[PDB]
Amino acid sequence: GAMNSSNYAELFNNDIKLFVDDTNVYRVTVHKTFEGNVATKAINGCIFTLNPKTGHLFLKIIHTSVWAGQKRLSQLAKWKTAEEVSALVRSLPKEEQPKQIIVTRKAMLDPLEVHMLDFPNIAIRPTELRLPFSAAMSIDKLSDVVMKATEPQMVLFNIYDDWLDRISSYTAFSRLTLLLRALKTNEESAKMILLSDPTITIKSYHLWPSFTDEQWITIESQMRDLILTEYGRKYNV
Amino acid sequence: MNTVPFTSAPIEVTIGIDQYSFNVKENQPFHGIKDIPIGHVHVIHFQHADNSSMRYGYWFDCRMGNFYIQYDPKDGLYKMMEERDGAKFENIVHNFKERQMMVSYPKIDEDDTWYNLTEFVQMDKIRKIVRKDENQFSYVDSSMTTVQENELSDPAHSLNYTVINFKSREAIRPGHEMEDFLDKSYYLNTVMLQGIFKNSSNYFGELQFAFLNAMFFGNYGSSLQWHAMIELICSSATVPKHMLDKLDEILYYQIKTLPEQYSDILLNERVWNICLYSSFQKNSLHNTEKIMENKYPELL
Ligand SMILES: CC[C@H](N)C(=O)N(C)Cc1ccccc1F
Ligand SMILES: CC[C@H](N)C(=O)N(C)Cc1ccccc1F
Ligand SMILES: CC[C@H](N)C(=O)N(C)Cc1ccccc1F
Repeated sequence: GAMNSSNYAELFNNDIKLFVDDTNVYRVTVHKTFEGNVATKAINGCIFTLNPKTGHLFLKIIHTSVWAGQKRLSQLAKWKTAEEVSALVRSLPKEEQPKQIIVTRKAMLDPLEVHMLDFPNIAIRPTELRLPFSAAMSIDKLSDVVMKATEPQMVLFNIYDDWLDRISSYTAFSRLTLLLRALKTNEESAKMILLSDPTITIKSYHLWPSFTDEQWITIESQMRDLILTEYGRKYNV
Repeated sequence: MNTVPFTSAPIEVTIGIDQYSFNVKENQPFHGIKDIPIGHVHVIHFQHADNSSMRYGYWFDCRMGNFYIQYDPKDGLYKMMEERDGAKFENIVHNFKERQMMVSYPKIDEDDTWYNLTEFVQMDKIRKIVRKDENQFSYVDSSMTTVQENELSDPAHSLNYTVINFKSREAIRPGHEMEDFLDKSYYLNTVMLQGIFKNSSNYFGELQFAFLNAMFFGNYGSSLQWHAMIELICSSATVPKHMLDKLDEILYYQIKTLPEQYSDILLNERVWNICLYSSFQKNSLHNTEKIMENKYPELL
């Protein structure tokens, strides 16, 4: 059934599973036309497919050409997502295929179920959690590869960098969701926090800065404060 | 005009014959029903006064044999049987009629209700849904489950309706996932009509039979089947024009005949709202939409 606070440790057991977030698949800018009507212009998007245990991210870049001449794009985007996730699963060796796929939005359930009919033993699950994966495009290196793409492309990132050498998957996922929640609530502040100290660099093969254990505690504290601050600025508390 | 005679009525029972029903008192001089119109299937059904649990009944066609009812005190029900001795049967019926012991099927001459509810229903197709090949008539009751219900437990007592499942490989062509899920025309016209049913008359026959089992026995799996067969048509963008016109007539008479006080359980809100207001065929069911809105505007 649905994935929620109660069955949260299941994410870090040894059954392979993937989260799929389709928020950033179909992305547009809305603008005025010369005649004063409104039109959209699509920009490149991406499917965010994440193994929460290992940090393995299969970032499938969705190039604007896939929308050319199509109608009802918000609906098509869900089916395109499901087609690409199905293709990914089929590309993986049997022992790497997931036992469960958790979609972050319930409207992905039927498209993904229909595309995965060939895999009756792979459970397709919703979640009650409000996960912040839409903020993936606030990670500079991810946004850069999406915007520069000239054709459909799959790119591989470990979203935990090397954290799993020092912390457990549970702790890594909690750090990731904190960083992403912060970037989602106030991107400018969050990014100021992460880069304020010019002596802490991001390795070429990494996404996040090379914080020591002690610096991660400070960073994490600054992100929590931001989220509460913004929560007070929003609600006046 | 044909006759379904009864050896007696030893237990108090409400007896239905098609859309009509009547009450028989315990050990009341009763020897059955006469003047049954030839040319249609018929259903004779029972609800005991002491145990409204289990409505049960028999589908039959008097052209296929001489049938009578006899109570079995061991199994505790009214059973249908065939009398092979034609002369013996005619004699019994003639004597019953001379004694005015048989009630009269109350058919009004202007009234086409039963024809309209059974237009496409054939006894031979009933006997393939209800498998008991040693009898020419078919038993159905409130509790019998469908093949599909059993997949999700006694197979000899099952309703073998055609399985319809919108999220199945039968329904969804590889490579046409979105197309076939949002527009079920392939599944309707190629898989079901051309492939399984062969023509729309057999499809409508099963649809009508499922509705009638839902209405008369409260058979939940039959209700599921009736709604699935409606939804498969309404969710197809491409349906033969003759089928849409006929479906509107079929559903009109079904909704017209439904007891008002049973609509809560026998009508699925989601399917009907989708079919009348959101589906491809939202504009193709004028008669059905008009009777639904004037009779059940709450459900919608
Ligand atoms: C240089 C590190 C390298 N990017 C890596 O970590 N691989 C490719 C593991 C991996 C495999 C599949 C998907 C995502 C993944 F991150
Ligand atoms: C409950 C009223 C029923 N619908 C009806 O119209 N009549 C004629 C009762 C009846 C029906 C069939 C045979 C004999 C009967 F006495
Ligand atoms: C059977 C329904 C009702 N309880 C009743 O007693 N009817 C109407 C009388 C009757 C008529 C014909 C034949 C037999 C009959 F008993």
